[PDB]
Amino acid sequence: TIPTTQKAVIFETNGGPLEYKDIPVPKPKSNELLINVKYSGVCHTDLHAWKGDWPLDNKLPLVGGHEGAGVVVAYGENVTGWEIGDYAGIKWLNGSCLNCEYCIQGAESSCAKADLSGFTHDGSFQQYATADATQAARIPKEADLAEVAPILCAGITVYKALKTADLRIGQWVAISGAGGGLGSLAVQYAKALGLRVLGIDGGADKGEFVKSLGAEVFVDFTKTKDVVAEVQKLTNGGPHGVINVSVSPHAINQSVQYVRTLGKVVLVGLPSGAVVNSDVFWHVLKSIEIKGSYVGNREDSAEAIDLFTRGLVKAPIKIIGLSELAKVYEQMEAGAIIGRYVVDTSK
Amino acid sequence: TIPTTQKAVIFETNGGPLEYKDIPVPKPKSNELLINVKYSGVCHTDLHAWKGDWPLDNKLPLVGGHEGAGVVVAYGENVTGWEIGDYAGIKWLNGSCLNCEYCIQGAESSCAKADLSGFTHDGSFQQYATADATQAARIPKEADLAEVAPILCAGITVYKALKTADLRIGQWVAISGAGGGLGSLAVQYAKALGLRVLGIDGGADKGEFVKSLGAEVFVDFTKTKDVVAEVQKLTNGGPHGVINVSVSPHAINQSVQYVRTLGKVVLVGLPSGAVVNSDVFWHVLKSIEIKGSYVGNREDSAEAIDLFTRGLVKAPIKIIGLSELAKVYEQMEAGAIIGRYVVDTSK
Ligand SMILES: [Zn+2]
Ligand SMILES: [Zn+2]
Ligand SMILES: [Zn+2]
Ligand SMILES: [Zn+2]
Repeated sequence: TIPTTQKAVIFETNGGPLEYKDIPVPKPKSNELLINVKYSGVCHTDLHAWKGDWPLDNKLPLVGGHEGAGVVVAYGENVTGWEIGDYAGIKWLNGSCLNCEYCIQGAESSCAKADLSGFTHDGSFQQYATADATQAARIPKEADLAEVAPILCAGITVYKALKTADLRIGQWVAISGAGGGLGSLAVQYAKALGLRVLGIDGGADKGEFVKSLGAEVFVDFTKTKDVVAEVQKLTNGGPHGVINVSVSPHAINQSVQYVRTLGKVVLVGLPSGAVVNSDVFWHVLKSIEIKGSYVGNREDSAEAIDLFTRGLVKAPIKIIGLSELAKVYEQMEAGAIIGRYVVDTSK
Repeated sequence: TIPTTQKAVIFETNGGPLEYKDIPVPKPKSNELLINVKYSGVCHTDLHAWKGDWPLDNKLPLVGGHEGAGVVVAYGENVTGWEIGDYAGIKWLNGSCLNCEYCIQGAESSCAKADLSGFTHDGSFQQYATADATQAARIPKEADLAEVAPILCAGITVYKALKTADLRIGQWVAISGAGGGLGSLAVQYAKALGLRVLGIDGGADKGEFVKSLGAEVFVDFTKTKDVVAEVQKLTNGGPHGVINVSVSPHAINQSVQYVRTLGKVVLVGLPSGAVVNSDVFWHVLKSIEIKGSYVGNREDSAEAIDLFTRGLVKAPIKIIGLSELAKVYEQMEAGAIIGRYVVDTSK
């Protein structure tokens, strides 16, 4: 039973009004699922999609959203491997060509023809959204759709970042911003990979939280004068890897200094105007690697989701109504960091 | 301008008559290219498909062939990244499911639902053949379609085998069966990878040939009493890798004995009843690795074809007509001391 009209939050111009209104229910193309999106996560990527900040061309008008968890209600005639009622996730990468220099290496998100949910393609901020059946995330029936929604972006992203760090079991990883939502996920995934976790954040409250997630050590930058030296001493020479969850330029540039000889510094996320600086003498002498980590591919997606469904990662959410989504945008625009919001599309 | 009827060599039963006749032109599914096959290589795999020798279930009736080079004349509604007039190669792996553990890790040829050209799916021994667009090889416009056709099987295969050997530049690779068609290609690819090549085959004619391709050493098993000892002596302890292009059981078992400490013994091809025997004491003491090397993935394919297009590997061909293809089968069915055939589909 598929309606012809649905609620959605849509804008017709970049920076324009975020209108909660009725729009038609899309009909899936031959390769696409039609998903009844039950819940959708939100993050700053949606802010920048709406603002048009990025040098990537977005669609107009546009339904935003790239963290949708829902139920397959239909699919095109050429879709295979899917059954009506299956749980599906609509992610940042909606689709790619599957046969280019980047797709054949498992870097589908780098495809020149990538379709991006909530950027080039109407995303998860509606009740019914289309998504290519090959790229859509398989969600087990045992998974809470609301709880899994943020894993589709933050969870896969930090998991992929840790794989990019390419660390051995028992090695040290420093997580910058370890007490935030993204960083807290990163701590848990790092524990699942057998890593010793050093968390960096501000405040004893964040410190206690990070410790409760399995971090071996916490460095409070509101109390530690020389974070670089402290991180180097606590790991007996520096962490073998670092995940720069915090996009503060100060924290990133410190990560280049405290990483161990032969270590991996991983950059995550899409900040504006952030520049990492590295002294070439020390970069060479220590054979450091500064690696960008973008979005997980289908293999990464399945692994990260599986760790979540096994209960090894927890991402507490605050459920609000889709009709209220505009407020979140405003908040993201007006700074003021806030917890993890999940919109219910029936409200 | 696409006909509805075409010429093809087709059989209705395993070992049945190989009929050159008219059959319908296929219609591409939504995921497929329709390729006007200009040329097709031929090899013993087609013999085994026709005979039904392999314990893999083949389709009946069947157009054979898995080494096709042609021009895209159409494509299904979901195909992107391809344009009419592009040169395309039809290979052993025609298509895969895209949603199993093997497809998502880049091992599509292990897909349980793999479609195999000229085995489960009508292949390149026709004028118009369909191929899944995700698996089709892009052939540069600078490449001669007839000459590139055998690279699509033999070339990619031996290149993948050398990658499987995982050798360092300057190391020794022994190529067992170096004077045949497959082995001669392996010699050339090994030289392009900067390896020192020791060729093993039978007869001074093959020895001259192997030397002319740049092999540093040739061992003639018709005139060498102790092949193992000779190969070890000539490489000062054994080759770092060996490619068993010959599917001789005795030669494979010799390669286990003469390979260097820490060396890689690579198995290639799909023989019947060939069993490698390895003494466990020596396998452990020398930490040898016996590795199977199957079909190249799309990265291997692009690299092998590029080396051909740059002129670094040559596979001389004899061009005959598709109408004559039955004779080749007969020769392959009988003993055969014959070159590399490429059928022209217009004759
Ligand atoms: Zn997000
Ligand atoms: Zn692509
Ligand atoms: Zn072949
Ligand atoms: Zn598969």
